[PDB]
Amino acid sequence: PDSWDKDVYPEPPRRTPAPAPQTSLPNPVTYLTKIFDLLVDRPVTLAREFIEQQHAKNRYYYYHREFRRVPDITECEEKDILCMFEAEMQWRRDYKVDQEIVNIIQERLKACQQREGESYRQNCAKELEQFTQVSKAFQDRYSDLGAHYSARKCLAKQKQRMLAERKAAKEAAAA
Amino acid sequence: IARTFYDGPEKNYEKTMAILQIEAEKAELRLKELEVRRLMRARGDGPWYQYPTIDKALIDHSPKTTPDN
Ligand SMILES: CCCCCCCCCCCCCCCCC[C@@H](O)O[C@H](CO[C@H](O)CCCCCCCCCCCCCCC)COP(=O)(O)OCC[N+](C)(C)C
Repeated sequence: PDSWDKDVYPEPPRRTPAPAPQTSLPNPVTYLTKIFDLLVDRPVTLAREFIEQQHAKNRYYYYHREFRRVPDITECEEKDILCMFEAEMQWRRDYKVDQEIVNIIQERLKACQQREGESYRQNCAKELEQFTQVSKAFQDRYSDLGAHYSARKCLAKQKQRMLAERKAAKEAAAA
Repeated sequence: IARTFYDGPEKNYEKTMAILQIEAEKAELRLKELEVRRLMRARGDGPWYQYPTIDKALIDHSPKTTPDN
Protein backbone atom coordinates (compact mmCIF):
# COMPACT_ATOMS: atom_id res chain seq x y z
CA PRO A 1 0.00 0.00 0.00
CA ASP A 2 0.95 3.67 0.43
CA SER A 3 2.84 2.85 3.65
CA TRP A 4 6.09 3.28 1.68
CA ASP A 5 7.19 5.08 -1.48
CA LYS A 6 6.80 3.21 -4.77
CA ASP A 7 9.59 5.17 -6.49
CA VAL A 8 12.31 3.90 -4.13
CA TYR A 9 10.94 0.32 -4.07
CA PRO A 10 9.59 -0.17 -7.59
CA GLU A 11 7.66 -3.25 -8.66
CA PRO A 12 6.53 -4.52 -12.08
CA PRO A 13 2.86 -3.96 -13.02
CA ARG A 14 2.05 -7.41 -11.55
CA ARG A 15 0.36 -9.16 -14.46
CA THR A 16 -1.57 -12.32 -13.59
CA PRO A 17 -3.53 -14.67 -15.88
CA ALA A 18 -7.24 -15.51 -15.71
CA PRO A 19 -8.56 -18.97 -14.75
CA ALA A 20 -9.43 -20.93 -17.91
CA PRO A 21 -10.25 -24.49 -16.79
CA GLN A 22 -10.47 -27.21 -19.43
CA THR A 23 -12.32 -29.62 -17.10
CA SER A 24 -15.59 -29.49 -15.17
CA LEU A 25 -14.11 -31.24 -12.13
CA PRO A 26 -14.45 -28.96 -9.07
CA ASN A 27 -11.26 -27.16 -8.08
CA PRO A 28 -10.23 -27.92 -4.47
CA VAL A 29 -8.05 -24.79 -4.43
CA THR A 30 -10.97 -22.40 -4.93
CA TYR A 31 -13.17 -24.12 -2.33
CA LEU A 32 -10.31 -24.16 0.18
CA THR A 33 -9.66 -20.47 -0.54
CA LYS A 34 -13.33 -19.66 0.09
CA ILE A 35 -13.29 -21.61 3.36
CA PHE A 36 -10.05 -19.90 4.41
CA ASP A 37 -11.22 -16.38 3.65
CA LEU A 38 -14.63 -16.84 5.30
CA LEU A 39 -13.21 -18.51 8.42
CA VAL A 40 -10.03 -16.42 8.88
CA ASP A 41 -9.86 -13.21 6.87
CA ARG A 42 -13.26 -11.79 7.85
CA PRO A 43 -12.66 -11.98 11.65
CA VAL A 44 -9.15 -10.63 11.07
CA THR A 45 -10.52 -7.69 9.06
CA LEU A 46 -13.16 -7.00 11.71
CA ALA A 47 -10.58 -6.98 14.51
CA ARG A 48 -8.20 -4.81 12.49
CA GLU A 49 -10.92 -2.30 11.64
CA PHE A 50 -11.90 -2.14 15.33
CA ILE A 51 -8.28 -1.47 16.27
CA GLU A 52 -7.98 1.14 13.51
CA GLN A 53 -11.09 3.02 14.63
CA GLN A 54 -9.80 2.87 18.21
CA HIS A 55 -6.53 4.41 16.99
CA ALA A 56 -8.41 7.10 15.05
CA LYS A 57 -9.89 8.39 18.33
CA ASN A 58 -6.43 9.37 19.65
CA ARG A 59 -4.05 10.52 16.92
CA TYR A 60 -0.62 12.09 17.39
CA TYR A 61 2.37 12.67 15.13
CA TYR A 62 6.12 12.09 15.23
CA TYR A 63 8.52 14.03 13.02
CA HIS A 64 11.69 13.20 11.12
CA ARG A 65 14.66 14.99 12.67
CA GLU A 66 16.43 17.45 10.38
CA PHE A 67 20.17 18.14 10.55
CA ARG A 68 22.10 21.08 9.15
CA ARG A 69 25.16 20.95 6.87
CA VAL A 70 28.11 21.95 9.07
CA PRO A 71 31.60 22.39 7.55
CA ASP A 72 33.35 19.14 6.69
CA ILE A 73 36.82 17.92 7.65
CA THR A 74 38.39 19.72 4.67
CA GLU A 75 37.44 23.14 6.11
CA CYS A 76 38.96 22.56 9.56
CA GLU A 77 42.33 23.73 10.86
CA GLU A 78 44.95 21.21 11.92
CA LYS A 79 44.23 21.33 15.67
CA ASP A 80 40.78 22.94 15.86
CA ILE A 81 38.91 20.42 18.00
CA LEU A 82 35.39 21.88 17.76
CA CYS A 83 35.23 21.95 13.96
CA MET A 84 36.90 18.54 13.93
CA PHE A 85 34.16 17.16 16.21
CA GLU A 86 31.42 18.69 14.06
CA ALA A 87 32.92 17.30 10.85
CA GLU A 88 33.47 13.86 12.39
CA MET A 89 29.85 13.61 13.54
CA GLN A 90 28.59 14.75 10.13
CA TRP A 91 30.85 12.22 8.39
CA ARG A 92 29.60 9.40 10.62
CA ARG A 93 25.98 10.32 9.87
CA ASP A 94 26.76 10.35 6.14
CA TYR A 95 28.42 6.94 6.53
CA LYS A 96 25.24 5.57 8.11
CA VAL A 97 23.14 7.06 5.30
CA ASP A 98 25.39 5.46 2.68
CA GLN A 99 25.10 2.11 4.47
CA GLU A 100 21.31 2.37 4.32
CA ILE A 101 21.48 3.29 0.61
CA VAL A 102 23.49 0.12 -0.04
CA ASN A 103 20.89 -1.78 2.00
CA ILE A 104 18.08 -0.38 -0.16
CA ILE A 105 19.84 -1.39 -3.38
CA GLN A 106 20.49 -4.88 -1.99
CA GLU A 107 16.81 -5.24 -1.08
CA ARG A 108 15.89 -4.22 -4.64
CA LEU A 109 18.24 -6.86 -6.04
CA LYS A 110 16.86 -9.59 -3.76
CA ALA A 111 13.27 -8.74 -4.68
CA CYS A 112 14.16 -8.80 -8.38
CA GLN A 113 15.79 -12.22 -8.06
CA GLN A 114 12.84 -13.73 -6.20
CA ARG A 115 10.18 -12.19 -8.44
CA GLU A 116 11.66 -12.95 -11.87
CA GLY A 117 11.81 -16.72 -11.34
CA GLU A 118 13.85 -18.65 -13.91
CA SER A 119 14.60 -15.50 -15.96
CA TYR A 120 16.37 -13.69 -13.10
CA ARG A 121 19.70 -13.87 -14.95
CA GLN A 122 18.34 -11.76 -17.81
CA ASN A 123 15.49 -9.81 -16.18
CA CYS A 124 17.62 -8.47 -13.29
CA ALA A 125 20.41 -6.79 -15.25
CA LYS A 126 19.46 -3.25 -14.23
CA GLU A 127 19.37 -4.13 -10.53
CA LEU A 128 22.69 -5.98 -10.83
CA GLU A 129 24.41 -3.02 -12.49
CA GLN A 130 22.89 -0.58 -9.99
CA PHE A 131 24.25 -2.69 -7.14
CA THR A 132 27.62 -2.92 -8.91
CA GLN A 133 27.86 0.87 -9.17
CA VAL A 134 26.71 1.48 -5.59
CA SER A 135 29.07 -1.17 -4.17
CA LYS A 136 31.98 0.22 -6.21
CA ALA A 137 31.34 3.72 -4.84
CA PHE A 138 30.98 2.41 -1.28
CA GLN A 139 34.22 0.43 -1.60
CA ASP A 140 36.03 3.48 -2.97
CA ARG A 141 34.76 5.57 -0.05
CA TYR A 142 34.98 3.40 3.06
CA SER A 143 36.83 0.13 2.35
CA ASP A 144 40.11 -0.67 4.17
CA LEU A 145 39.60 2.08 6.76
CA GLY A 146 39.42 -0.61 9.44
CA ALA A 147 38.46 -0.10 13.05
CA HIS A 148 39.10 3.34 14.54
CA TYR A 149 38.06 4.85 11.22
CA SER A 150 37.61 8.61 11.00
CA ALA A 151 36.95 11.41 8.54
CA ARG A 152 40.69 12.13 8.41
CA LYS A 153 41.52 8.58 7.28
CA CYS A 154 38.81 8.69 4.61
CA LEU A 155 40.16 12.06 3.44
CA ALA A 156 43.69 10.64 3.26
CA LYS A 157 42.48 7.65 1.24
CA GLN A 158 40.60 9.95 -1.14
CA LYS A 159 43.66 12.20 -1.51
CA GLN A 160 45.88 9.21 -2.32
CA ARG A 161 43.37 7.95 -4.89
CA MET A 162 43.16 11.42 -6.45
CA LEU A 163 46.95 11.67 -6.63
CA ALA A 164 47.16 8.28 -8.35
CA GLU A 165 44.39 9.25 -10.78
CA ARG A 166 46.06 12.57 -11.61
CA LYS A 167 49.42 10.86 -12.19
CA ALA A 168 47.81 8.29 -14.49
CA ALA A 169 45.90 11.00 -16.37
CA LYS A 170 49.01 13.13 -16.93
CA GLU A 171 51.00 10.07 -18.01
CA ALA A 172 48.27 9.22 -20.53
CA ALA A 173 48.18 12.83 -21.74
CA ALA A 174 51.98 12.67 -22.16
CA ALA A 175 51.46 10.30 -25.11
CA ILE B 1 10.91 6.33 28.29
CA ALA B 2 12.75 9.09 26.42
CA ARG B 3 10.78 11.84 28.17
CA THR B 4 11.04 10.34 31.66
CA PHE B 5 14.63 9.09 31.71
CA TYR B 6 16.66 10.77 28.95
CA ASP B 7 17.30 14.16 27.34
CA GLY B 8 17.84 15.44 23.82
CA PRO B 9 20.99 14.91 21.78
CA GLU B 10 21.86 18.63 21.85
CA LYS B 11 22.76 18.47 25.55
CA ASN B 12 25.25 15.63 25.08
CA TYR B 13 26.56 17.23 21.88
CA GLU B 14 27.36 20.57 23.50
CA LYS B 15 28.68 18.97 26.69
CA THR B 16 31.04 16.93 24.50
CA MET B 17 32.21 20.11 22.77
CA ALA B 18 32.85 21.82 26.12
CA ILE B 19 34.78 18.80 27.42
CA LEU B 20 36.83 18.62 24.22
CA GLN B 21 37.70 22.31 24.45
CA ILE B 22 38.79 21.95 28.09
CA GLU B 23 40.94 18.90 27.35
CA ALA B 24 42.58 20.47 24.28
CA GLU B 25 43.37 23.62 26.26
CA LYS B 26 44.88 21.48 29.03
CA ALA B 27 47.03 19.57 26.53
CA GLU B 28 48.35 22.73 24.90
CA LEU B 29 49.02 24.22 28.34
CA ARG B 30 50.99 21.13 29.40
CA LEU B 31 53.13 21.24 26.26
CA LYS B 32 53.73 24.98 26.68
CA GLU B 33 54.68 24.49 30.33
CA LEU B 34 57.18 21.78 29.40
CA GLU B 35 58.77 24.03 26.77
CA VAL B 36 58.92 26.97 29.20
CA ARG B 37 60.52 24.79 31.88
CA ARG B 38 63.14 23.57 29.41
CA LEU B 39 63.97 27.12 28.31
CA MET B 40 64.16 28.45 31.88
CA ARG B 41 66.44 25.61 32.99
CA ALA B 42 68.67 26.07 29.93
CA ARG B 43 69.03 29.86 30.21
CA GLY B 44 68.22 30.82 33.80
CA ASP B 45 66.75 34.19 32.81
CA GLY B 46 63.26 33.43 34.13
CA PRO B 47 61.76 33.33 37.62
CA TRP B 48 62.24 29.56 37.82
CA TYR B 49 65.53 27.77 38.53
CA GLN B 50 67.03 30.85 40.20
CA TYR B 51 69.82 29.32 42.26
CA PRO B 52 71.09 31.54 45.09
CA THR B 53 74.11 33.82 44.75
CA ILE B 54 76.10 35.61 47.44
CA ASP B 55 74.36 38.70 48.78
CA LYS B 56 76.34 41.85 48.03
CA ALA B 57 75.06 43.50 51.23
CA LEU B 58 77.65 41.47 53.17
CA ILE B 59 80.53 43.36 51.54
CA ASP B 60 82.25 45.87 53.83
CA HIS B 61 82.96 49.12 51.95
CA SER B 62 85.33 50.70 54.46
CA PRO B 63 89.04 51.58 54.52
CA LYS B 64 90.95 48.35 55.05
CA THR B 65 94.14 49.49 56.86
CA THR B 66 95.79 49.23 53.43
CA PRO B 67 94.99 51.51 50.47
CA ASP B 68 94.97 48.64 47.95
CA ASN B 69 92.27 46.75 49.93
C1 LIG C 1 3.19 2.82 29.88
C2 LIG C 1 4.38 1.88 30.24
C3 LIG C 1 4.14 0.41 29.78
C4 LIG C 1 5.45 -0.44 29.77
C5 LIG C 1 6.23 -0.35 31.13
C6 LIG C 1 7.79 -0.48 30.95
C7 LIG C 1 8.53 -0.65 32.34
C8 LIG C 1 9.82 0.23 32.45
C9 LIG C 1 10.18 0.56 33.95
C10 LIG C 1 11.57 -0.02 34.38
C11 LIG C 1 12.64 1.11 34.61
C12 LIG C 1 14.11 0.59 34.40
C13 LIG C 1 15.12 1.28 35.37
C14 LIG C 1 15.90 2.45 34.69
C15 LIG C 1 15.89 3.76 35.56
C16 LIG C 1 16.80 4.89 34.97
C17 LIG C 1 17.57 5.69 36.09
C18 LIG C 1 18.05 7.09 35.60
O1 LIG C 1 18.72 6.95 34.40
O2 LIG C 1 16.92 7.93 35.40
C19 LIG C 1 16.88 9.04 36.26
C20 LIG C 1 15.45 9.60 36.30
O3 LIG C 1 14.91 9.36 37.60
C21 LIG C 1 13.79 8.50 37.60
O4 LIG C 1 12.85 8.96 38.50
C22 LIG C 1 14.24 7.07 37.99
C23 LIG C 1 13.20 6.35 38.90
C24 LIG C 1 13.23 4.80 38.71
C25 LIG C 1 13.61 4.05 40.04
C26 LIG C 1 13.71 2.50 39.83
C27 LIG C 1 13.32 1.71 41.14
C28 LIG C 1 12.40 0.47 40.85
C29 LIG C 1 12.50 -0.62 42.00
C30 LIG C 1 11.08 -1.13 42.49
C31 LIG C 1 11.20 -2.40 43.42
C32 LIG C 1 9.89 -2.67 44.27
C33 LIG C 1 9.92 -1.93 45.65
C34 LIG C 1 9.08 -2.68 46.75
C35 LIG C 1 9.95 -3.66 47.60
C36 LIG C 1 9.10 -4.73 48.33
C37 LIG C 1 17.82 10.13 35.73
O5 LIG C 1 17.85 11.19 36.69
P1 LIG C 1 17.65 12.77 36.16
O6 LIG C 1 18.98 13.36 35.75
O7 LIG C 1 17.05 13.60 37.28
O8 LIG C 1 16.61 12.78 34.85
C38 LIG C 1 17.13 13.11 33.56
C39 LIG C 1 15.96 13.05 32.51
N1 LIG C 1 14.92 14.12 32.72
C40 LIG C 1 15.62 15.37 33.06
C41 LIG C 1 14.21 14.27 31.42
C42 LIG C 1 13.87 13.92 33.75
